[PDB]
Amino acid sequence: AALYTHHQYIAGFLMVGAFAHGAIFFVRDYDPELNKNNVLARMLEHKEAIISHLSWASLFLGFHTLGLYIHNDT
Amino acid sequence: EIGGLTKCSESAAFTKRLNASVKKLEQRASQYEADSPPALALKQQVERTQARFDKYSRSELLCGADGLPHLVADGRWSHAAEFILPGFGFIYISGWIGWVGRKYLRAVSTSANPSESEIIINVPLALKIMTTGYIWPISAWQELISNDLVAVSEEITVSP
Amino acid sequence: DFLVHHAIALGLHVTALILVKGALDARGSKLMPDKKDFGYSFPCDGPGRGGTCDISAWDAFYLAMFWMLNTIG
Amino acid sequence: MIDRNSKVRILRKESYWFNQIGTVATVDQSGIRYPAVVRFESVNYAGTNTNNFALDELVEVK
Amino acid sequence: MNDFQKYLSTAPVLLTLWMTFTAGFIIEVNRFFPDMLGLY
Amino acid sequence: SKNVQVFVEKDAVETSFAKWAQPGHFSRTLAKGPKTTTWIWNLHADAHDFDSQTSSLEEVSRKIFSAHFGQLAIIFLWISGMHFHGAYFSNYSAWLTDPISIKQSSQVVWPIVGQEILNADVGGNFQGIQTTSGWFQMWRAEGITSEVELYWTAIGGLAMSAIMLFAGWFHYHKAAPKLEWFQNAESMMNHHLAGLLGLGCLSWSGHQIHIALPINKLLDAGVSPQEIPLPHEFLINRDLMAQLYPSFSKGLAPFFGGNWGEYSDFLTFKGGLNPVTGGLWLSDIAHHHLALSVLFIIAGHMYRTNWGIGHNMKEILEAHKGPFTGEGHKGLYEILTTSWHAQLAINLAMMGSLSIIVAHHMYAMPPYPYLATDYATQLSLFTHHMWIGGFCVVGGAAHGAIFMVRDYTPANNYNNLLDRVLRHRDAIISHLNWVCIFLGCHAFGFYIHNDTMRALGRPQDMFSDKAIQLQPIFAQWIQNIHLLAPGTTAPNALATTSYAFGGDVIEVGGKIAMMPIKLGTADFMVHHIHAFTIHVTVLILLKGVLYARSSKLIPDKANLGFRFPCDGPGRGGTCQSSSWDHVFLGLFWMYNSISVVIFHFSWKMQSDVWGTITPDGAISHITGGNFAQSSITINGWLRDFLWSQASQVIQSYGSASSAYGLIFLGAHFIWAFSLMFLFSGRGYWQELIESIVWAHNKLNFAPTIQPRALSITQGRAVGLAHYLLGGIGTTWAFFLARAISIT
Amino acid sequence: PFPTFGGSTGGWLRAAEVEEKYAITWTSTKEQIFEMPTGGAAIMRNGENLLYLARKEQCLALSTQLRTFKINDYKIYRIFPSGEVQYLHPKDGVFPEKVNPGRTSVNSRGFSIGKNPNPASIKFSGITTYES
Amino acid sequence: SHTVKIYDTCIGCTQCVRACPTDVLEMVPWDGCKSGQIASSPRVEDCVGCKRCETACPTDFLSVRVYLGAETTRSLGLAY
Ligand code: CLA
Ligand code: CLA
Ligand code: CLA
Ligand code: CLA
Ligand code: CLA
Ligand code: CLA
Ligand SMILES: CC1=C(/C=C/C(C)=C/C=C/C(C)=C/C=C/C=C(C)/C=C/C=C(C)/C=C/C2=C(C)CCCC2(C)C)C(C)(C)CCC1
Ligand code: SF4
Ligand code: SF4
Ligand code: SF4
Repeated sequence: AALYTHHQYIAGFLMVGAFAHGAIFFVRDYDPELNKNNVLARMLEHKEAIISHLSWASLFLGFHTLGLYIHNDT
Repeated sequence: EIGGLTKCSESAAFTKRLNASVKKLEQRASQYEADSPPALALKQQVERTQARFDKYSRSELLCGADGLPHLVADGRWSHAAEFILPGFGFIYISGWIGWVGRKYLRAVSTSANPSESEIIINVPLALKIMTTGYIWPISAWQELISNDLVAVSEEITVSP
Repeated sequence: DFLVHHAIALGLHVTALILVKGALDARGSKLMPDKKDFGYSFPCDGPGRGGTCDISAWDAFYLAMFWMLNTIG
Repeated sequence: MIDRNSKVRILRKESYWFNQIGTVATVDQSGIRYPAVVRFESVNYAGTNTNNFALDELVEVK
Repeated sequence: MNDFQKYLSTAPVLLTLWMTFTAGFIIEVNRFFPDMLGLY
Repeated sequence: SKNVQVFVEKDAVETSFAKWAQPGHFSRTLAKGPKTTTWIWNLHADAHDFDSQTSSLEEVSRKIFSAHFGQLAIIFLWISGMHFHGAYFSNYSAWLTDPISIKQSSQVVWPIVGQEILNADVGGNFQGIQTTSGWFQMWRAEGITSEVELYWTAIGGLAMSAIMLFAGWFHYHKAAPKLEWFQNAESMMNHHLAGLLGLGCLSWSGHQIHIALPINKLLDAGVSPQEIPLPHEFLINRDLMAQLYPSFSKGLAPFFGGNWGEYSDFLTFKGGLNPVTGGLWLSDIAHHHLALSVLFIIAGHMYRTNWGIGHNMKEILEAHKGPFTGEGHKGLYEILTTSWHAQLAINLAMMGSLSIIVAHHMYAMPPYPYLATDYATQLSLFTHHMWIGGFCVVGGAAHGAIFMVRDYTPANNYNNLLDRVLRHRDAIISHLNWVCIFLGCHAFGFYIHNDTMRALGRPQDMFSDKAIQLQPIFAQWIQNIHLLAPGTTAPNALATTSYAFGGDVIEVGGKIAMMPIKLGTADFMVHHIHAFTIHVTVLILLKGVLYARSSKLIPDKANLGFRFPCDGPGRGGTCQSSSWDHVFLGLFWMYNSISVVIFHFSWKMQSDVWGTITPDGAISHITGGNFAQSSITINGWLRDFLWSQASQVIQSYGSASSAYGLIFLGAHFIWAFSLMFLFSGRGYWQELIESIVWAHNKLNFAPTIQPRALSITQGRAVGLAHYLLGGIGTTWAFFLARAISIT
Repeated sequence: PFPTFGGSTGGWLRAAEVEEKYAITWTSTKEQIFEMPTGGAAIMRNGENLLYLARKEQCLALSTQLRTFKINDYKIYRIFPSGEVQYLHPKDGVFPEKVNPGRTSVNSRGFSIGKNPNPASIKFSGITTYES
Repeated sequence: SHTVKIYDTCIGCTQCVRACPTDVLEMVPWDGCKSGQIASSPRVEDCVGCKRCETACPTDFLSVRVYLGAETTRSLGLAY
């Protein structure tokens, strides 16, 4: 039991750090000109699409998962 | 059966649950007496319980070891009543609401005060627009192929 | 098991949203179109323009940590 | 063309009304850096509905 | 009358009425068609 | 002419529905129209801030008077409903016949969706939700007996509600008093202290002496409710009363003469609790109100009005000044006669303080028949009034600060007490900070020390009654004084005011109603923790009042207002420096303080008082006396209290107590939900909204009322609201479910 | 020329005696009560008045209040421990809100906020984009 | 301490210089705007970082930007 919880928690920290340093990169080391129409730049072009859709997914999963649990409880 | 489940009509656990539930209510009714309003109520409740179990038994629902109904949603039409058919209902109603809402907002957008009509709804117009949503599937598709639904990069975007 | 798995899914998706948004909106936003000139971590941008608390990218990490713990939990 | 009562689309990336339409109110002819004064129907995060832009930052829409 | 109708047309009031109606019809459906976990 | 006169303006405001259709009419800014979602929220937050809606005190005053009538109408409707529900949906009649067995119930659920399970088998051929407000006991004390009477009081309530509503309309639209009328403190106090309270008490005593006392005696004796004569019969036939109380025979002759002794039959100073019902003797209660009535009526004749005799408050206040306090109380009269916020501060604090006192005095000295044995009702009432009190006290502080920021004028306050207080604010706050640290370190340290010691296998080193002991000597002493008072310092009394101080165990129905409550080391430790919690709350709140207008950090805080988000990221950070924010933080500490108090009550009582006693002397308390050696450590509270006493809620599913289980869970959810508003900031949310709006725009539709994120201040408010609801809600269910079982 | 005040625990501390101190001066036409930033109420004198504070902001806050009394002759100074004094406000005799010929621009960038350089471009330079 | 910069988008509304709590900003003569005036930050050594100035600017994006930086007794608003 300990080993599983140990590695899973470490995994979470490691995952969050990756995204953190990814952001540090954009603020500090990203050159807009070098990456012109690059695969990376185009990601920052449809940022709204990505964020909005991820939001919808979260909402869908959240409403129904919680809803079903509460139905069963009641 | 699918997933090693058993039909509820043939599940002993399901029946045991029924008997137990009814017994509990009956034991309570014993305290009260005859036509006492409390007793009559409990008696009516057992009828509903018996009906519910019977309905589920006659259904195609599959029960597990606990004797509780388990739903199937892999796309098979054998159990469409469990998810697919009810699902269509939600989509139809939800689309209706969304479509009519968008229609009203766009309609009142060109009015003298487009923001007063959002806090104080024009009921007459709203009702008219609301009734026109029963054919939302058709209207939406028509609007898509007419390039009137999706906008074209003439919308505000972030600095980067 | 079906339900718990869908809950885990919620966690991953929501944690990701916070982190991804932070990354993409780290070089600028409509509220602060010049965020890149302030850095990865800054307190805020003032009580004006509506209030700009927790607008830096570092704050996304801060907010995502809580969700990470929840999902792992 | 930028002129009084003309409708234009903002081209300043830092503007709250980027890629949006506004109506040119007046264009100053005294050589100021940002002559045109455009008015919008939506308030910004600060609550203003007007700003002065240069002619290059504005494209006529019609 | 006209003014009162406007008050009754305000967002908060209309929401309450609509939701009460929606809630009521749902409750009534369950009263007459109860205990359903599927379309039969 | 006369100093005190009535001045009223006729037809001040036209009654119409036009403004109703123009949301935001009260404000100049909001009236312009909605452009962003913030307008909506602001509309609701500035609705009752009349000071910002108008600049004339007369207008503000007029609105307040009428608004108060509205609250009174609501209160009357509430009371009316309760009586009606007790007439058509209750088991009062059955309970009246057998109060010990039948359980009180006045709410019934419709048979929709299995919710019927919530209708429990309370008793008396009736199924419903067991209520815990104590209505049945009160009605019995009044002598209701029938359910027809309950119906009529309900009708009276509805009528009264209507009258109040009319009064509100009348005194705002047709006959609005002028400012001069409102500014008559001496008259108001004379009337309210002699008419509202004095006449009120006297009238109540009349009901108690002529209607309640006789009926209750018969009820206690054993007479069936149906056999007890109707109330009017007692009022007319003096002979009937003479049978019960053999002094009415003499009539009012003894009263007009000085022989008030003859009325000793119904006016008594017995003390203690009635053995049969377990409540205070009504005879004593009647004398209580009669005595209080006389006192209040006399007090109402202290201030000058229009006849020369009396006191002028201004003179009294100004005369009281000393060597260490400069001009003394000069300037206070004007403040309290020209600032509603100041008045509310004092009044609200005192009202809340009274509620807390009611909670303590109403359990130690049970006032109603068959209330003590109903553990559920006792717990509910104590906790309810404890909470109401806490909120009100914090509210008083808030409005006090609003005064400093909005009504304080330096010119009118030179070298007065207020000025001198604001001139040594640093000293006051500095010292209080230390007091809080001292108390907190020492008080909570005791618990941590004990936990460590018990865990390290060193029980002999704990601060316990079996080791190093910290006895509450002072309190133990006072208890003895009060126990021996009857017959000594209180010669004419016959028993202790409360059996808590000492005495015998009063039992009703095999259950303990009251018993001597002893104080030991554990009690010392908990009491001092209460002190710490209260002191910290005062620190935050007082700091807010004293530093409301200025501080070394922000010298011009006053101009910023009472509710500003911050001053900026500068000066190292100025977040949450407004007085509003101090109130925000104070409420969290008030929550903690009250929570500990109510928990103390619940565990102490269930461990050292409540329980059952055999025909012979064998007392079995509900929890078994675990409080002494378990409440001395934090692990004890978590295990012997929260973990053990929560077995009821968690196992409530499938029973009539299932609702409590669901609410317990729901409350936890709301509490957690709030933490997202309390830890996050507007910036992240605003940016997220931008992306969401992009989607709507991409589909050619978007609200003209541009969607915006909640303001910084609102974010904090929403968080606190959900936090409080969740926390209090959780305990609510926990307590009620546990209580139902223990009862 | 000190205004009439009875003292407070919110006055200056050691920094005023070892690091730096401030002083405001003004002239009044009547004796009136004002509120001091430190906390409390004081009565100004009919004529010259001098008051010492620990922060410039505290001094300027009082000036705002003075303007309400229609006093616009206030002057603020910073006194160092050695006795050196610096005249700070109104610096050129004319309030800052009023353009005075003879004042030169400082810290001005001739382009819109959005024309600042990219952070990566100035890497390992020591300068910031907004100073570049 | 902190750095305050003014950009060409200024309109000489004077609102910023009227909001500073520590007299860091001034109005200087200029020809790029109709008002004929621009704002300057001659005394940034007294900036506390309040950002009240930014809150007062009417331009689409602030023409006056305050970038917080090195902290001193003055910038940290320490009266002690
Ligand atoms: C369990 C959580 C927790 C704890 C322990 C504290 C602790 C404290 N809060 Mg706090 N607070 C909390 C949650 C908490 N807060 C939350 C959630 C909020 C949000 C509303 C606040 C909001 C808040 C405000 C607004 C205020 C406080 C204040 C205080 C202080 C009271 C003074 C005191 O008793 O010092 C004693 C502190 C202790 C922790 C006692 C236990 C420590 C041991 C047992 C005593 C001996 C230890 C010794 C000193 C050193 C040991 C050495 C070794 C361990 C290394 C104290 C530091 C007040 C303050 O600062 O005024 C003084 C104050 O104004 N709190
Ligand atoms: C190989 C792994 C690795 C490496 C080399 C780095 C390296 C770096 N990171 Mg990074 N990071 C990592 C993993 C890594 N990180 C992970 C896994 C995360 C997710 C949590 C992050 C999240 C992260 C953030 C959010 C930030 C960095 C930053 C930085 C830079 C400065 C770090 C700093 O200032 O710390 C200096 C030293 C310290 C902070 C001391 C740490 C003390 C910790 C916080 C407390 C210890 C725990 C506690 C005391 C335990 C006691 C408990 C006891 C009572 C029982 C540096 C380049 C910072 C930056 O700006 O870079 C641009 C920054 O803002 N990182
Ligand atoms: C119990 C605590 C709690 C809960 C419930 C939430 C809930 C949520 N957070 Mg959150 N959060 C919390 C604590 C919590 N937070 C804390 C402590 C932090 C600090 C780190 C955060 C930080 C945080 C961030 C940074 C973000 C969120 C986001 C979200 C949303 C994710 C989408 C979702 O689940 O949609 C479903 C939502 C719910 C199920 C919750 C509300 C449910 C109500 C009761 C409606 C239920 C309707 C029901 C199904 C029936 C509907 C029909 C009926 C009307 C008839 C959701 C509203 C993300 C967001 O904005 O969403 C895109 C996001 O970016 N949170
Ligand atoms: C504090 C006041 C109070 C409260 C909380 C309750 C609560 C309750 N009463 Mg009760 N009652 C009260 C006072 C109160 N009563 C009074 C004063 C009377 C005397 C008239 C009654 C007479 C009474 C009867 C006779 C009955 C109840 C019943 C009930 C229960 C069901 C309520 C109900 O109808 O649900 C359902 C709610 C509705 C049907 C109302 C529809 C919802 C409306 C349309 C929404 C409001 C519209 C909105 C305001 C529009 C705004 C327009 C603008 C002009 C303001 C519920 C527990 C019932 C009960 O327990 O049955 C077993 C029952 O039969 N009560
Ligand atoms: C003896 C006369 C008298 C009495 C009884 C009262 C009573 C009251 N005043 Mg009051 N008042 C008086 C004189 C009096 N005033 C005078 C002379 C002035 C001017 C100086 C004021 C100015 C004043 C203000 C400015 C305010 C009050 C308020 C109140 C109420 C406080 C709330 C409360 O305790 O609820 C207790 C509630 C009740 C007891 C319900 C019954 C209330 C009715 C009106 C009692 C009337 C007598 C009744 C019909 C009994 C007749 C006896 C008969 C059966 C034999 C209370 C009803 C406040 C309020 O909320 O007013 C709305 C308020 O803001 N008063
Ligand atoms: C005698 C009681 C009393 C009275 C008359 C007032 C009156 C006033 N207060 Mg005040 N206050 C009180 C008690 C009181 N307060 C108490 C006890 C507290 C401590 C919590 C406060 C804390 C407080 C603050 C912090 C502030 C005021 C403000 C105000 C003013 C404007 C109120 C406002 O915005 O209206 C609008 C009223 C509302 C929006 C309240 C609506 C109710 C909200 C939504 C909470 C509902 C909770 C609900 C019960 C939960 C239901 C759960 C269910 C849904 C499941 C007004 C003069 C404000 C002001 O500006 O003063 C000048 C202000 O900033 N008060
Ligand atoms: C073999 C096989 C399989 C597999 C398949 C596959 C192919 C899968 C995949 C999977 C995957 C494929 C996954 C993925 C994941 C991903 C991730 C996890 C990502 C992350 C990312 C990040 C974290 C980012 C970062 C950043 C940013 C933020 C920006 C820029 C910079 C950087 C890059 C730093 C199956 C099932 C088993 C079965 C059969 C066979
Ligand atoms: S937005 Fe938040 S962090 Fe920034 S100054 Fe305002 S309160 Fe402080
Ligand atoms: S941040 Fe504050 S001190 Fe600095 S220039 Fe702006 S207003 Fe003045
Ligand atoms: S507020 Fe902005 S536009 Fe106005 S003078 Fe100052 S910097 Fe220029």
